[PDB]
Amino acid sequence: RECISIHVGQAGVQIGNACWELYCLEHGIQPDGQMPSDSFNTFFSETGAGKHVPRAVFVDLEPTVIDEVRTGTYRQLFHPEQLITGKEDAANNYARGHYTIGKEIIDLVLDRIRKLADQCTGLQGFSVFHSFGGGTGSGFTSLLMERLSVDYGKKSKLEFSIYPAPQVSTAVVEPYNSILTTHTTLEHSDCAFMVDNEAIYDICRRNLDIERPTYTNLNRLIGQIVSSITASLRFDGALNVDLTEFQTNLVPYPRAHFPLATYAPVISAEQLSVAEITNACFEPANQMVKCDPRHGKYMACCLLYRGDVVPKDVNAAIATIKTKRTIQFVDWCPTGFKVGINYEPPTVVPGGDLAKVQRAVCMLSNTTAIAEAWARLDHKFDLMYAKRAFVHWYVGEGMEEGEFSEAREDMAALEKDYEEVGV
Amino acid sequence: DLGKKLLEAARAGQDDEVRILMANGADVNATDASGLTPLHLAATYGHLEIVEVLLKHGADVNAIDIMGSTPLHLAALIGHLEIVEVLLKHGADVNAVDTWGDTPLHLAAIMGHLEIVEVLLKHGADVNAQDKFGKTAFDISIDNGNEDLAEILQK
Amino acid sequence: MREIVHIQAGQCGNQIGAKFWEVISDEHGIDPTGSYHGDSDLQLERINVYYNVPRAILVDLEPGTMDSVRSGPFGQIFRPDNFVFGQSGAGNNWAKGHYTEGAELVDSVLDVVRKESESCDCLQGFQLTHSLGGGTGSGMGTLLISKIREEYPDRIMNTFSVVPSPKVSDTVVEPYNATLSVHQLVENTDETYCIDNEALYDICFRTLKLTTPTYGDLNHLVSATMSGVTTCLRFPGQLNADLRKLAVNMVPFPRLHFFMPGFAPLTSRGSQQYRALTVPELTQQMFDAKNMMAACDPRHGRYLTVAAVFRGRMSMKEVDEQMLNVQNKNSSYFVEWIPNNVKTAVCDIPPRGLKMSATFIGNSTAIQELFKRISEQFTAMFRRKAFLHWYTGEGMDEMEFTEAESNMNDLVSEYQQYQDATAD
Ligand SMILES: Nc1nc2c(ncn2[C@@H]2O[C@H](COP(=O)(O)OP(=O)(O)OP(=O)(O)O)[C@@H](O)[C@H]2O)c(=O)[nH]1
Ligand SMILES: Nc1nc2c(ncn2[C@@H]2O[C@H](COP(=O)(O)OP(=O)(O)O)[C@@H](O)[C@H]2O)c(=O)[nH]1
Ligand SMILES: [Mg+2]
Ligand SMILES: [Mg+2]
Repeated sequence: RECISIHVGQAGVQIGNACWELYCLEHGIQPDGQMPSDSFNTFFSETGAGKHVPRAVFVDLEPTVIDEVRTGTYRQLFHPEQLITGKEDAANNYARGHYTIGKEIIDLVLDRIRKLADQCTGLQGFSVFHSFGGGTGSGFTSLLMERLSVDYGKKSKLEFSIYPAPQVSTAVVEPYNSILTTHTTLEHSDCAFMVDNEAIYDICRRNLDIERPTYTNLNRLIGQIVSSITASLRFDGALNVDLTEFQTNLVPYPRAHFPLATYAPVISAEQLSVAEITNACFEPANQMVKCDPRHGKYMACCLLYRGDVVPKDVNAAIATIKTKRTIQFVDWCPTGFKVGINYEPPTVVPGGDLAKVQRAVCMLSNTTAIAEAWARLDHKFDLMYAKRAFVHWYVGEGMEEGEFSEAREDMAALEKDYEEVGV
Repeated sequence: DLGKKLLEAARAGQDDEVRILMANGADVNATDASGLTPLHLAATYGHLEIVEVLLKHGADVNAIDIMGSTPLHLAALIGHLEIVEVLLKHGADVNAVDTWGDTPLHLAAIMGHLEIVEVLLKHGADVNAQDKFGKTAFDISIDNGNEDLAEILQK
Repeated sequence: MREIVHIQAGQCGNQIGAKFWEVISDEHGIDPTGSYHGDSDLQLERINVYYNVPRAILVDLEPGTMDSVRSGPFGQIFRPDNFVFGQSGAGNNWAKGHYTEGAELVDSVLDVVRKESESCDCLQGFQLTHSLGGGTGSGMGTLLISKIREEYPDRIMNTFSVVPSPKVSDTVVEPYNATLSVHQLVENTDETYCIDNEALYDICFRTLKLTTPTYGDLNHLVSATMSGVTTCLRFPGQLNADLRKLAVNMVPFPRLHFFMPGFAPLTSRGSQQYRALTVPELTQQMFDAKNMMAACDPRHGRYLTVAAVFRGRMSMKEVDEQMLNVQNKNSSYFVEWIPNNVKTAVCDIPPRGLKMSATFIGNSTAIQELFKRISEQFTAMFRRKAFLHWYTGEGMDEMEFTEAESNMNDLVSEYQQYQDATAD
């Protein structure tokens, strides 16, 4: 019944905090772990003393970020053995995350995962949170995913990748790191939700009304949308009740397993209808990955409503969009939109710039227009690899230069795989 | 893969698990390794309710496999009179030939399914159809001393 | 990636070195006795980087320099053991610093380096200040670097090397010494800030209108630059946080790691700055070649990578806008095949005596101009074979000069290649 979450690099770790902050508010769980109040034990385990502990591992090749976890609001929530830190970071280098530094700590990390999996009876699989451009996030994750495909091979693994964006980008080589992990993590991931930090930036500047967002701003918005996807697993809905169903509903091709997530509504803290929010799911401005689905074919599409929702309003709003817009599907797909509803209201953080809304929706749709995002990375990659720029850093940390090309071909092949489906 | 679960379901005969798999959009005309559709498997192992469900959701009644076996071939071989009549009602090819040159009438005659022989005949089965060796269903009744089948073949 | 071990070698090394410790001790709120009298946590957040008391080793063959440091303002704070000094001086002979006399002492220095590294939670790398036209700072410094490089290959090597210019010393052997030293730095250091005395004089003379600049005047510009480039390292911040990440986003090709630093606004020694600059004004001290600490014209080449550090309270929105502006309004000057090669970071704590400031670290191919000047002076000297008996007598071979000459010219050619490169 149980799902294990893993957080790799600052991105994973800090988005993790935002998600487990938000999970504990949605489940009425206290910062100390207590609860004055099952479906939610998919994510949490239980102590003999009435304390509810997350089924989570935090990993970073450097203390600073995870140190703030275990001296913060939720320091008591996690067991200290779950929070793992090295000393030398990967320094924005996939090679160090995967080869040089990652091998020094991979075994300790896999060991601490076994301790959480041993507590579980019918383990489903893994949720994995990590950046693309980060050295740890790219290199170590891809390594950990390889090794989880051995030590737990017969079960699911889901990604929550943070797609890079120059507005918050810390490194020049982030295209490299993105391509390198996506190549080596392609075969080992069953489904993967990309999060373009540019879209999250754009959304927070427009709909949250912030001049220069911070990471807290972006992570909170992101955690809201992650909660919307994992709500089906935490409250026992009708749709997407276990990790296999994500692949069944959204993945009709092992490789092409990258859904576009769209979330409405994002209301500043300074109500809409069911129809209004469902139209916003087909507005590009509210997507998590910047692309144009109008330029692409849908392989599948799920709608996860939560809150004050009448099942008939949904069917009206669906028929509205199925008639009054031209959402092109592939011919070999069930042309019907899958739906599920969870009547509990979207929780926000007390203090949050995001307002409590009466109802909300998160549309998960495996459109071929998301290939546009791969094209933007591949292009940036090509410019730098044309001059072998920054390549010596990678090659000097245990990586063969060939691996660059093998990865790029796998990304070129993936761009062809998206094309042939959509023609 | 939902097309492989539907193949397994139609074979093992889990009527509910066929309906469920079809409710998630499973491929009704999915082939296994040797080209066998779920209709092949349901008609082989005598699962009448699954046969009628697949036919009503757009299964190719005349789908062949790697050996040219139609569902009517396999139903008449195993001796499923109920399914033979359902297949014919959905426009099955009574005189389909397979890689060995046999028609459904050949297989029902060899296995002694006299009631199915009579049904096939009344739907215009070709008594003069020959197999590879050159033998008709009537030749099979003569060569195998089967006077009950010889009589039903000339009725 | 926490602690940094600092080294200063030779006269110049300990001069701009001590000046650097003066500047960042104030900024972090440390007095000469070594006690915190600040009033902010953003000051002691990453004090562990440069301090324990400085993590600084002082080196010179010239024993007099010992006292010039301790008799300075913050001279009391440095650990007595970390002073390592020879009996005689090198006398502008790179060979004496690298092979003979400087080599005799280098072991004693490595013993102290080891001692300071031994008690580090997690070392980042090293930081050496020195001049290149000297005998000790160049010859023994480069020998120290290699000796550390091989004893600590898992660490960064970061130098603040100052280039000789006839405008500051008429010694003609400096082209030899600096050429030999550049032949070392291109092979032995991950990143090197090129401090050009030619440019320091031209700034004190022409922009600051001082008819006779002293070392102190040139050293003021340097110490302020160093605190600027080390702002990311010393205060909390997302971007260019540690030495390795910096070099990762600054150095695309291992040999081309010579940064052209420059910062703004340019102030005199303790002058009054009534009018504080605006964000667009600071931003327009980047291409402004009168703010470069290296005597090169960024207009004459192309930027491979750029790091901008804005210090003070100001609009992060406006800085982003101005930087995004100045990049695309001069798009032909930034290399196209490295996307998002310019990176900007802000620190709220301004430098001493200024309300706002901005430092501009750039890997510009124009730096080839600097290496051109050194090589032409080297070749003019070397073709007449002047003063070679100094170096050869100390065990050097005439061949070495040819190799260093050729190797610097390869370094110039490489910069010229990537300048003329195209994305197409
Ligand atoms: N949305 C979001 N993005 C983040 C967050 N933290 C980092 N990022 C992005 O992730 C990318 C890589 O940074 P990190 O994840 O911190 O790198 P890392 O995984 O720690 O790897 P190393 O630091 O190199 O060892 C950058 O482009 C950041 O923009 C976060 O909390 N939220
Ligand atoms: N900017 C600056 N340059 C110096 C200083 N002292 C010496 N130099 C330069 O360094 C070179 C002389 O080397 P020096 O460091 O004095 O010799 P060393 O003691 O053997 O290392 C010449 O190019 C001088 O112009 C100083 O205090 N500041
Ligand atoms: Mg990190
Ligand atoms: Mg001296």
